[PDB]
Amino acid sequence: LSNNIEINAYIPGIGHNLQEHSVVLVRGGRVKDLPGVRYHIVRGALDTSGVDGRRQGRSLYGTKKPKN
Amino acid sequence: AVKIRLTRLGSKRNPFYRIVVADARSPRDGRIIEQIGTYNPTSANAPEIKVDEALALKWLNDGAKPTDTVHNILSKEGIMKKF
Amino acid sequence: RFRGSNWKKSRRLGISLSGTGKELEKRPYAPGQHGPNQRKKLSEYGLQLREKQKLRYLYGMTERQFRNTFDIAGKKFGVHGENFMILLASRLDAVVYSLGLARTRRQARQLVNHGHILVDGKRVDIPSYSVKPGQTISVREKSQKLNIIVESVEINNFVPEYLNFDADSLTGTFVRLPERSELPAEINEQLIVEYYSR
Amino acid sequence: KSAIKRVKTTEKAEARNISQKSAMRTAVKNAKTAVSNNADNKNELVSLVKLVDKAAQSNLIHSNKADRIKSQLMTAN
RNA sequence: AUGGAGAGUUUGAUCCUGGCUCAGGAUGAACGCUGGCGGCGUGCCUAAUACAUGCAAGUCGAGCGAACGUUAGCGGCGGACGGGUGAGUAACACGUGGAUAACCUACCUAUAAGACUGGGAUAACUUCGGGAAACCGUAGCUAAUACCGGAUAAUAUAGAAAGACACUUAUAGAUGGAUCCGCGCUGCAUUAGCUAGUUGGUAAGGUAACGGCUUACCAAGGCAACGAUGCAUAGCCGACCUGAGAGGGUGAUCGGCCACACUGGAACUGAGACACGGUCCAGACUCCUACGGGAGGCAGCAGUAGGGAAUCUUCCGCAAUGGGCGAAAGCCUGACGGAGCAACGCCGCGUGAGUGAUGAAGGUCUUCGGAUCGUAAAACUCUGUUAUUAGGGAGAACAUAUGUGCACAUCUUGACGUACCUAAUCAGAAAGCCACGGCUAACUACGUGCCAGCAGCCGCGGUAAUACGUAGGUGGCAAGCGUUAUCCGGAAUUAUUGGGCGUAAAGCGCGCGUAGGCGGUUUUUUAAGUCUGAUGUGAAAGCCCACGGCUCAACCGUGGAGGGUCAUUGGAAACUGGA
Repeated sequence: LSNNIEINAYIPGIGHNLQEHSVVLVRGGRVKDLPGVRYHIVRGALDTSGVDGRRQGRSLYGTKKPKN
Repeated sequence: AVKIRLTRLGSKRNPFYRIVVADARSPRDGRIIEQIGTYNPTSANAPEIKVDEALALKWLNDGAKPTDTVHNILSKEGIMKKF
Repeated sequence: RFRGSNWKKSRRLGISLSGTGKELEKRPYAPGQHGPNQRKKLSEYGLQLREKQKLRYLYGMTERQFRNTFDIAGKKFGVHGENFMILLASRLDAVVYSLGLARTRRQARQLVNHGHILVDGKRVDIPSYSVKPGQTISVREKSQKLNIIVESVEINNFVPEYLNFDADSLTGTFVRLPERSELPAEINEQLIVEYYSR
Repeated sequence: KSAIKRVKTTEKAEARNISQKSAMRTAVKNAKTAVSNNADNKNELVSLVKLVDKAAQSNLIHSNKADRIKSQLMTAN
């Protein structure tokens, strides 16, 4: 991230960003009993939004295309 | 130049002016030499012209007039017709 | 203001007082999910919150919109315990529930235009009207005889106290002082007189 | 726009020729010289009159400083 | 006392201390968005982010020289005041009092004051060699209520230049600052100390003041625990949540003050600075370029660039409220006002049913058993509260022949001009997203089947996960909803109400010794003391006993009531540790 900091981040969900060397908002939240990664990654945020497969969220996980 | 400036103090967009012997170099919140109670132009209560210029009688002899153009406000305070 | 079914007020709450028969064609058991199971026992703070939710479906103004209602049933001097049933009958639903316009409170809030509204001068299309000793909650000149205003003119004979209603008039202007015990008593009084204070 | 000389003029009254201020300092340099030499300049204290035809007629000195020398003088006689 | 206080967590259930994973409101907010209409307010919160700008505020003869009341430009006159951002004083700097044998008090307008006394003269006018501008030369001048000290009043007892049919010594009316103490201020164990004219002495001066300011000299381990002395570094306050009170918080506002003005540093006649756009000096910056130069507010406004899950237009006017100029008149103003601004909270007039066919044309679960998304419903009537053009019009209130002692006359306004509303009664739409086995008010069919989803607490996925994903849904609440960092319900959790002197949360093995923290001494004391006493004052974005309306919003008088006062002994001694 910024301020020369390195953390074992992880993207929670099914979102598979295909844009390397790009800024990615750090999801405000830690993991639950997961030795190794101790942080999450916000979906989208000036990067690969995600997939339109899911539609039960329509709030987070880079949701879009409101069904009618 | 030292008249009865209306000290504009209180809340925002509703200053509670209080006629007091102030200078022209110090507008609004400056320096009161002879305070004269306070004027209430709320027009919703009885006590309105509650000015106490009992010690302001010496001010009206060498530097005393109207600061915020208050002729009717000073009209109630009739302390003339004696010179 | 709730924009929902007005039949769950006598299921989620324990004090509806809005209709005679409601559990006749329904199921007067417990809640919804565990409706075929046993009932529970209202908690100390829960009983005061249940009454608030019970009056939430009864009173038109909900959380924050009924500020005056709660403010008049707390800081106001007098029987604080019975201040929720004393200083809370100053709405426009009471006039319709005393003259014979609307049997419910939600319909009484919408009866401030279709029914009598002109309270001897300036009217009000809100859920609460300023009816004091001198105000005659009547109809207008063009809306003198309405359909919802003269609906139960003979169906609603018995009228409430501190209220007036006649044929081709329905103008309320009787006593201004009301009763603090002339309302349903199912919720606690000191409980809401302390919880509200907080 | 308006030259200030009634408000914060502490340095505004201290920014021009000082020749007249230095010339007045040389005239008040005999303060103790004339007193130690018994000059006639400080003679006749009925006037210094020095309050009826001096301060306004022609005067250009300090305030408190002059007042100190304006106390013993103009009053001694 | 409007009178807090859920669990799990440990055997296979457990009590009990203990800590938070976790039943809520708050969230100067943004946020993926489904963000009908709006009164009001905040908006580089991420940013003392760099720099092209529109840009501080102009004038005056009752007193003087254009061609024609001031028209010649001198003189009276805010550049520091409106302002802007708050890195900067861990502290009278501000917050907070009497004050001043620490005290100055310049100053602002009235009267004494007789326009007196030495005056030449002054910018303009303009004799004017040249210079790219980057500056010398040729120089005479003319004014103005611009303007010059000694003898006759003020701590003695050594007055003038001129006002219409202005005035000056004394001083008043008035006026700004320096000060005493009583008040806000971190801890280090992985530092345990600091001042030496530290502590007091009087004399060379001069400023708001004594003066350890220096003055002649003055101590030892003394000062200091009052962590003085190191740091922490912050603009301070009037404030809003808060336990139910006992506890606890204690600043965004909006005004006072305290600051700052590329960087420093030293000085500069007229009336109170270091000067937001005067000096000089230096330093690294700004840019064009005649070789020399100019330098920078953008720390006045709005912008280009900064990275902000997280924020105002390079728009009109001085309506008005201002003050400074200025016999009036004239005249000044990104002070200030009005329009762009986003769900920034708008919660309501808030969008159609008086009526009403199993209200279906057949589907929502369907072992189809009925009910129904369904007193949904047709197609109208209904409900008015959408347009259709409309002419519309309190902070701060008195004036202007010359007829008028803090009173006032022929003659002094607009940057505007569509709340609640029962009325025209066109038809302008409260949707939504979430838990659904739940915990915790909530579900049916398929599709999945440790693939993926779900995923605070639970967990549900290796087959029958209504926990998953679609459809019919359901509980909640409200023009929306899931998210991120910030107080308190949660619960006392350095225990303070809220800790043991043993398993819990607890045996200093240290047996020999005064940290003044604290451990009967009779009587006995001169009054440490419990409840009476100067009371005027008794004020307060203060809970004001009421006090005003804006329907949903900001419309504010009551200093005696009124507490949030400002009578609680001078005093009645056989008595914490010390007899």
